[PDB]
Amino acid sequence: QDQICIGYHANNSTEQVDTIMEKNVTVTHAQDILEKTHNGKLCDLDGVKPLILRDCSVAGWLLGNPMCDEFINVPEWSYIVEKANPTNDLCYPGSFNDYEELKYLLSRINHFEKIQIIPKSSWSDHEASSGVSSACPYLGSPSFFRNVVWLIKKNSAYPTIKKSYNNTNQEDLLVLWGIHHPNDAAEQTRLYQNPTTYISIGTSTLNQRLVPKIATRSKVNGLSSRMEFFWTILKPNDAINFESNGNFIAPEYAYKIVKKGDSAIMKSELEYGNCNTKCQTPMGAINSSMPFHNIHPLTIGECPKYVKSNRLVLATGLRNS
Amino acid sequence: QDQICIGYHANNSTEQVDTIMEKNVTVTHAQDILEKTHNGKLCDLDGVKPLILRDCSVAGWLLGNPMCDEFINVPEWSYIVEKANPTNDLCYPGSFNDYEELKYLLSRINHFEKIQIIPKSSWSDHEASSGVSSACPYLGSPSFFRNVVWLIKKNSAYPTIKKSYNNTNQEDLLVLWGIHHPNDAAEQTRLYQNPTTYISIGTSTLNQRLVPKIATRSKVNGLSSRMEFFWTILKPNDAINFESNGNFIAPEYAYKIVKKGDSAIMKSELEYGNCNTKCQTPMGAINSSMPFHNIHPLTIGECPKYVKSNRLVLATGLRNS
Amino acid sequence: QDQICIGYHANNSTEQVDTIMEKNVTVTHAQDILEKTHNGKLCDLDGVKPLILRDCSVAGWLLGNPMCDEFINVPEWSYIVEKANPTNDLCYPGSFNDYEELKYLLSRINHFEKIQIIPKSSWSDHEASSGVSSACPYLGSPSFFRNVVWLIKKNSAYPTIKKSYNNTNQEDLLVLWGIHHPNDAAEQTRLYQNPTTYISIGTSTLNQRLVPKIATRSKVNGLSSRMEFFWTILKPNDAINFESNGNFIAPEYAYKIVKKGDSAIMKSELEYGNCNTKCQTPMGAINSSMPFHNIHPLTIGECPKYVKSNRLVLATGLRNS
Amino acid sequence: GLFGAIAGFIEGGWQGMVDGWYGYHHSNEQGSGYAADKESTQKAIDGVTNKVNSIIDKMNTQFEAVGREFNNLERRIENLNKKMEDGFLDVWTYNAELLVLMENERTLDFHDSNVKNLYDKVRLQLRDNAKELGNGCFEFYHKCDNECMESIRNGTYNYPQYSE
Amino acid sequence: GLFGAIAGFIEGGWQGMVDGWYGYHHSNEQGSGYAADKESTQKAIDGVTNKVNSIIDKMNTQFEAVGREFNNLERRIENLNKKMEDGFLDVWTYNAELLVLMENERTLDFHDSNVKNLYDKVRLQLRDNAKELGNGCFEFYHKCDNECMESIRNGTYNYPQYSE
Amino acid sequence: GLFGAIAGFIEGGWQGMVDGWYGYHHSNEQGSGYAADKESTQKAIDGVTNKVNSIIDKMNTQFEAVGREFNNLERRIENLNKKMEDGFLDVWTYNAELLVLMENERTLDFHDSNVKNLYDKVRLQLRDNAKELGNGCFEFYHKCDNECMESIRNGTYNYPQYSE
Ligand SMILES: *[C@@H]1O[C@H](CO)[C@@H](O)[C@H](O)[C@H]1NC(C)=O
Ligand SMILES: *[C@@H]1O[C@H](CO)[C@@H](O)[C@H](O)[C@H]1NC(C)=O
Ligand SMILES: *[C@@H]1O[C@H](CO)[C@@H](O)[C@H](O)[C@H]1NC(C)=O
Repeated sequence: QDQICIGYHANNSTEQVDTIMEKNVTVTHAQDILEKTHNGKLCDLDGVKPLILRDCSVAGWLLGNPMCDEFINVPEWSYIVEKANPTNDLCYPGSFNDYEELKYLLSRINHFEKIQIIPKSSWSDHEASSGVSSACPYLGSPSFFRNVVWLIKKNSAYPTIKKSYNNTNQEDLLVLWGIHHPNDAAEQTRLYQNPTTYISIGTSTLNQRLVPKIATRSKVNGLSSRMEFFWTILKPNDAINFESNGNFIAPEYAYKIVKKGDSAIMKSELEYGNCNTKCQTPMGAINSSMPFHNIHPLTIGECPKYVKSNRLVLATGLRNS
Repeated sequence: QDQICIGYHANNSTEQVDTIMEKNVTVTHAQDILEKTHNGKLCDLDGVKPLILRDCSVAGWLLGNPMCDEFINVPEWSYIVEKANPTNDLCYPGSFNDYEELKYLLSRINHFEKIQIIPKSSWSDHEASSGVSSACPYLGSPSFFRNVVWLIKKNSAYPTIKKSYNNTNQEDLLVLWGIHHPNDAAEQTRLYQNPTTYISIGTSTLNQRLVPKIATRSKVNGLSSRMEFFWTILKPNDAINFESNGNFIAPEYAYKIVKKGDSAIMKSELEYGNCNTKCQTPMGAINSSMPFHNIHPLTIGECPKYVKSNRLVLATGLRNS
Repeated sequence: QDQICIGYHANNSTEQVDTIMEKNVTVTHAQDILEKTHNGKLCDLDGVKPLILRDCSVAGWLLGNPMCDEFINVPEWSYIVEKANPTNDLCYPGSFNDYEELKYLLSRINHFEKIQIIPKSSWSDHEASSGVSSACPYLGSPSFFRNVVWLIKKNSAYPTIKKSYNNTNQEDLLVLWGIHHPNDAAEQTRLYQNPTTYISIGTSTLNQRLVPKIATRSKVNGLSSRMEFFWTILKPNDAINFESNGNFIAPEYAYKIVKKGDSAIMKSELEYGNCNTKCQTPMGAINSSMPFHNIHPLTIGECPKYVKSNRLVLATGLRNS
Repeated sequence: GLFGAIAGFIEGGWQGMVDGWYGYHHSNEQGSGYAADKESTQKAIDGVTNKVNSIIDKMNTQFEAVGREFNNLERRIENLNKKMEDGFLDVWTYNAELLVLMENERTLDFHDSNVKNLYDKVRLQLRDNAKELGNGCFEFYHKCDNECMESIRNGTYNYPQYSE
Repeated sequence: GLFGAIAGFIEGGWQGMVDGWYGYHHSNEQGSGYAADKESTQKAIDGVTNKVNSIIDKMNTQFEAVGREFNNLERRIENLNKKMEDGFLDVWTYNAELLVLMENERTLDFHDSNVKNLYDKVRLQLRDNAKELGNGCFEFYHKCDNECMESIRNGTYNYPQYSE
Repeated sequence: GLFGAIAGFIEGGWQGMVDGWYGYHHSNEQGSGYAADKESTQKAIDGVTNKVNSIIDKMNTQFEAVGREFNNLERRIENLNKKMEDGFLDVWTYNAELLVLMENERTLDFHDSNVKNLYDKVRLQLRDNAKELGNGCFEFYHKCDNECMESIRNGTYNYPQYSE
C-alpha cells in the first residue's frame, strides 16, 4: 500500500528541564541562562587596575600609616579591595569621625592626587618633627602618620596657631586633621604647655570647635591616650581656617578628587591576579554572555543579574523519550 | 446545495498587542491601561490650593527672610512647591539644625497659623530693633529675618535673659530660635559686652545648651560670621525656657499646627496654573481613569500607579488579518 | 445494544475557587493554604518562656525602677513583651541615650545575668544612701533606680572620684550610668558643693565627657531637674574608667550577656497565657502546617509566611455542577 | 493558533459579522446570512471583562512614593532610599508588563478555543447528514431552511433525517 | 471548558464514579457499571501534587519582618522602614494571590485536557466498529462483553471485528 | 501531552528527522523517507526565539547592589539595609525561577499544539481518500507518488480522486 505519517523530532540529548507540574523532563534542546563560574582572581576592570590595600585599611592609607607606604602615591583605580580585618589601621589608638560616610564617598572616586597644602617647614614657632610615637613605629623607630603632623611645644611654649588655606584648585579637596586626647594633665603640659586648649576649624560650610578630653582610659597598643581624626571637603575657591593653642594634629597633605566615577569598596581576602575582566565579584572575575549568575550579589562592571538559583534552564526543543 | 459555516469576527482595527511569543499582533479590540499625558501645570488639588514658594525656600519662609514677605501669612495648602535651588534662603550665612527632619514634618502639615509669642516691645533691658545686617537687606537697607529677633546689648550691658512661654493653646507649636557665631572677640564684645556667653533652652523633652563659636571663617554673602538655627515642637500646656547672656536670636513669632494631614514637598521649577486636579506630579496634573501612568513617581492625590513602561495595552478582542 | 461512555468525577462539594477569568467556581476538591486563626494568648516559644514586662518598660527594667522589682532578676527569655505605653519608665524625668539602638541589641539577647560591679559600700568619701527622690517613690517613700546610685556630697565636700572596673569575665557587659542636670546653682551646691563639674568615661572604644546643664525647665513628675542615662558594652578584659567631681549617677549593677540569640521586642497589650507554641504573633500564637497566615507581620518562631490575603484556596479537583 | 481554528483551518474572519465574536454563515433556499453565537460570545465577554478587572484589581496596592531629603553626611541612607524606591518601581513595572504579556496570549488562545469548540458543537450535531469541507463549512446532504438552521444554532438539531 | 470536554460535549459528571477523576461507564449483556482510568488519573495526581508542592516550595523564602524603633527625630528613616516592609508585604501578597489565580485556571483546563484525550484514546480504538453519539458515548455495532471492555480500557482493543 | 499528540496517540519521535521539529514520513512506490514541515517549524522557531528574548529582556533592570558600611551604633539601619537587599534578591530569584517553570510548560505544550495541528492539516486534506490508522499515519485508498506527497506537504492536495 501507500502511507504518510506525521511525527516529531527526537534526538540523543539528556538535557532535562523543570515545569510547574513535572520535574526532570528530558528534552531535545535546552538553553542555560545561569552563569555559575568565576576565575577566582582579582582582575583589572576594562584595562584600569584595582586598588588593593593589602594589610592596610582606608584609614591607614589616607592618614598615612608608616606601615602603608606602598600606597603613598596611588594611581587611578577601578575599585578598592580592603580585607575584613586589616592589621594596619590607626597605629595610634583612637577614632575616625564619619568613617563610613567617607568610605561611601570613596565608592564614588576613581583617582586622588595627593598635594602638599602645608609644609612641615612652615611651622616656625612649634616643633613639627618631634611628634612621633612607638605605637606608630617605622622600621623599629617611633614614627607617625605621614600626611598629618603632630605639633608640639617649642621652647616651653605653644603660641596660638592661625592658619588658612584657600583651595585655588578646581577639584574638590579631601582635607584630614586631628586632635590628641592625652591621658593626664602632666602629658598635656609636657606636650603643649597650655593646660586648657582647643582647635577651631571653619569653612563656608564647616564651623566646629574641638576640645581635648584628658582622662585615664584602658591601654590600646600600649597607650591610654587617643587620636581623633576628622575630614572635610573643601570646594574650589573656598578656604579652611585653623586656630589652635594645643592638641592639634595639623594637616600636611590633602587629596584632590580629580576623577569622580562609579567605584566600589570590596571586602575580599584575595590578592591581585594579573588578568582583565568586564565583571568582578569579591570571589573572582566573570567572563560570560549569560544573563544571570549566582556567584555574589556585590558586583562591579558590565555584569549579569545576581540570583539565588543554582539552576535555571530554559526549554527550547520538545519532549524526548 | 445548502451550507453552514462557523467563523469569527474581523474588523478594520490596527490596534496591535504584544505577547511573550509574538510582538505587534494586530487585533480587533484592545484596551489601553497606561496614561501618558499631563497638562504641564501646577493645579489646585480638589479645591485646596498649593503653597508655591517661588524663589524662597522653606527656611527662608519659616524664619522670615525679608525677601520672602509674600509668604508672611499663608493659608491652608494642599502641597508645597520649592525649587531645586531657591535663591532666597538664609540671607545671613549659617545652618539650620535638623532641616530635613523639619521638611519631613512639613509633609505632614496643611496649615500653619503664625502667632506672636514674644513681643519685640517686651525686651526692656536689651536692644531689639538694631539687630539687622546688610546681608539680609530689605529694600536696599539692612534688615533681618522677621520671625526672630537679633538681640544686642543696651547701654554697654547684656543682662542675663530668663524668658518662659507656656503653650496655652491646644495645637502644637513650631518654635524657632538661633545663635550667632561672631568672627572675632571684638565683635562679641561690640554686640554683647560679655566675652563668654551661652543660650540654654529647656522644655519637658528638650534640654540643650548652645555656646557661640568665635572663629575666622571664609566669607559667605560678605560675612565670616554665622547664624545657627534650631526649632522644637511645644506640646499643649508645656512651656519653653530660655536663659542667655549673649548671642541669642530670640523667637518672636511661632507656628500653630492647626491642620495635620497628608501633604508633600515637591521640587518643581514650574509656577501656579489656574486649574484643578485630583492627581498632581512635579511636571503637571493628571485627569485620568486609567490605572497606570508613566509620568512621575512623585505624586499627590487620587492617582494611578506609577510604572516605567511607555506601553501597556491589554487585548480584549481576537486576532485580525 | 451495547455502549461505552467516557466521563469525569463529580461530588457533593461546595468548595469554590477563583481564576483570572472566573470567580466562585464550585469544584470537587480544593486545598486551603492560608491560616487565619490564632489562640489570642501569649505562649511559651518551644519550652522557653517570654519576658513579659507588664507596666514596666525596658528602661525601667534595666535601670531598676523601684516599681519594676518584679523583674529584678530575670531568667532566660524567648522574647520580650512591652506595652505601647508603659506607665513605669523613667520615674525621674530625663532621657536615655541611644535607647532604640539598645532595644535593638535586646532583640539579639536571650539572657542577662545581673552582677554587682561596684558595691554601694565602696563609696568612702561620698554619700551613697541619700540619693533618693519623691518622683521615684517605693512604698510611699522616696527611692531611686536600684541598679544605679545617686552619689551626693559628704561633709560638705565632693572629692573627685576615679573608679575603674576591669571586665574579668568572658561575656560582654552592659554597663549603665547617668548624669544629673539640676534646676539651679543652689541645687548644684546643695547636692555636690562644687559649682562646675563633669563626668569623664573611658574604655578602649569609648571616650566621652559629660557636663551637667543647669537650667529652669518645665516640671515633669513635679521636677524641673533631669537625669540623662548612658550605656556601653564592655568587652572581655577591657576596663571602664570613671572620673567625676559631681552630678554622677554611678553604676552599681551591670548585665552579663550570657546568651546571644534570636529574640524580639513585641508591642502587645496582652498578658501571659499558660501555653506553648512554635509561632507567636502580638495578637496570639499559631498552631499550623499551612504555609501562609494573615494574622500579623511581626512574628517569632517557625512560622508561615505573612500575607495580606483573607482568602487563598488552591484547586486540586475538577469543575463541579 | 494554539487550537488551530483561527488562522488555522479557517482562513480568516468575516467583516460581515458585526454582532459578536463567533457565529455562523448560512446559504439556503430562502437566502444567505450571518448570525453570531450569543452563548459563546457572552461567556467570552464575561471572560475578558473578568480578566481585565482581575488584572486591574490585583495591582491597586502597588508602591507609593514620598519625598525624603538628606544632607551631605547622610549619603548612605539617601542612597538606600533611592535604591529601594527604584527597586520597587522596577519590580512593579516588571509585574505589570509581564502580566500583560501572559494574559494577552492566554486571551487570544481563549478565542481560538471558543471558535474550535463552536465548530465542534455543530460538527457533533450534523454527523452523517453533512460533510466536512475543511474550511469550517458543512455541506448538507439534506435540505435545511432557516428553521433547521435556527435549531442548529441553539443545540436542538434533530439528526433523525435519514442519509444517502 | 478550554478543551470543550468538561461541561462541553459531556453534559456533566458522574456521582457514581468514586475511584478516580476520569473513567468509563459501560452497559452490556452482563450488566452496566463505572471504572476510573488509573493511568490518566494517576498522572493527574502527580500533576497537581507536584504543582502544589512547587507553588509552596517556590515561596518559602519570602520576607521576614523584625521590629525596629525610631525616636522623634528619626521620622524619615522610620518612614523608610515602614514603607519598605509594607512594600515587600504587598509584592508578596500580590505574588501569592496572582499565582493562585493562574494555576487554578491551568489546573481546571488540565483536567479538561485529560478527559478529552481519554475520549480520543477510545475513539481512535473503536473506529468504524462503533458510532459517536456526541455525548461522550459510543454505540457498538458489534458486541462487547466485559473482556472487550477491559481490553479497551487498557489500550488493547482488537479492531479486527468486521463491520456492517 | 496537553494536546494529546506528543507521547499521546503518537508513540514517540523520529531519530531520522534531523531537519526540523515536525514532519512527515512517507512510504510509496518510489521509496520511503522523512521531510520536516518548514512552515510550522519556522513559526515554532520564531515562537521560542521571541519567548527567550522576551524573558531575558523583561528582566535586565533587576536590582543592583552597592556596599554600605555602618558603625556599632547604626545597627538598626545596617539591619534595614541588609534585609532590603536580601528582600529584593529573593523577589527577583523567585521571579526568574517561577517564570522559567511557567514558560517551559507553555513551550512544551506549544510543541504539542504544533504537532496536533499539523496532523489535522493533513487529515482535513486526505478525507475519504485515506483512513486514519490511529498512530498519526494515514493509509491511502489511492496511490500517491512523490508529487501527491509534495502537494500534500504544501497544502495543495487535490481531493478529486474518487474513492472505493
Ligand atoms: C581664594 O583665592 C581667590 C584668588 O586668590 C579668591 O578669589 C577667593 O576669594 C579666595 N577664597 C576665599 C573664600 O578666601
Ligand atoms: C501652662 O499654664 C497652665 C494654666 O495657666 C498650667 O496648667 C500648666 O501647668 C502650664 N504649663 C507648664 C508646664 O508650666
Ligand atoms: C584586666 O585584667 C587582666 C588580668 O587581671 C589583664 O590581663 C587585663 O590587661 C586587664 N584589662 C585592662 C584593659 O586593664
